[PDB]
Amino acid sequence: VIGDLKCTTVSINDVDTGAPSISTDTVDVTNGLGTYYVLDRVYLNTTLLLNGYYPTSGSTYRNMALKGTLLLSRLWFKPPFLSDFINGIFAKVKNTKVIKKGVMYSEFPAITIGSTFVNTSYSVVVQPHTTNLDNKLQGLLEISVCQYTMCEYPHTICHPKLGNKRVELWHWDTGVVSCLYKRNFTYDVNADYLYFHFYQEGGTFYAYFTDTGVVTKFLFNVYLGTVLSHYYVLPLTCSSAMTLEYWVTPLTSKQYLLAFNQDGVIFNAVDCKSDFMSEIKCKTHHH
Ligand SMILES: *[C@@H]1O[C@H](CO)[C@@H](O[C@@H]2O[C@H](CO)[C@@H](O)[C@H](O)[C@H]2NC(C)=O)[C@H](O)[C@H]1NC(C)=O
Ligand SMILES: *[C@@H]1O[C@H](CO)[C@@H](O)[C@H](O)[C@H]1NC(C)=O
Repeated sequence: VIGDLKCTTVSINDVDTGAPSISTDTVDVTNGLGTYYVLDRVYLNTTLLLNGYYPTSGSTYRNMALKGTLLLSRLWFKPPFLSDFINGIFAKVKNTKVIKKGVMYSEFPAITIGSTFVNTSYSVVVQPHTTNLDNKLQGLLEISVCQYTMCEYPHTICHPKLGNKRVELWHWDTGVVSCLYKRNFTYDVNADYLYFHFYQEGGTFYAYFTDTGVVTKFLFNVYLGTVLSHYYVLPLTCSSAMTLEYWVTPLTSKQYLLAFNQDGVIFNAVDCKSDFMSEIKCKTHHH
């Protein structure tokens, strides 16, 4: 279970469907993938050695995405799906596109990051929303940090047009919920992949995002005064069959070599300590 409130009793079983699959491709940071722009700092036509919360080049991704229709397993809401959140995570999220009657729909999983997922604690929720306005799909990423009464089996649903056997049910709060942060961010419904950095430092949670390149940009930060310990990528239920991807690899404090072009755009990155060839590159001066 995620939270400790039973929100549903309909079509819940104890079926084992397998563990999260591992990508055949490892973490590759060469083009800037896995890095983010430095907050309030513009570097132009230069190379920079700096410390941040980065993935490790050569390491693996796990596909944490879960998709069902009606039947949901209790095991989907336990480890290894419910996972540890230490320093942070880097995410490569597939924007699954589905076309029905001339309308393209955008679908990908929501994620929650918290400790106990009980309303005596704050939980981070990053959830997509879509609507069709004048035959053109609009997309929003809703990010909130609230004392949610999270459900035991939290899940989202697809756009109503694609068909649903279940209702959206990931928390249950009929009163006023205390939130430290909440707002909507736009996302490109036509993007192939969305990239995220989520990390914590000195009691402060940070979020970075992009869907227009491979280098993420600062969205927001919030002071919690506590340490987050777990993350969970929520199942998405839909009557339409589709394949979802939410690739996750951990972040740790690492020294990277970043290359910025004349416009201040990151075009190259080296994970200095990932192997000896990278160590050579970083030892050869550059800041
Ligand atoms: C972000 O945008 C979404 C979608 O417009 C907002 O969610 C709606 O909130 C209203 C008022 O509470 C409800 O009547 C709708 O049912 C909600 N729609 C959906 C799809 O959830 C949300 O309030 C916005 N968040 C913030 C922080 O402004
Ligand atoms: C960029 O920096 C390099 C040194 O690494 C220098 O040769 C070049 O003149 C600079 N270009 C611009 C447009 O400032």
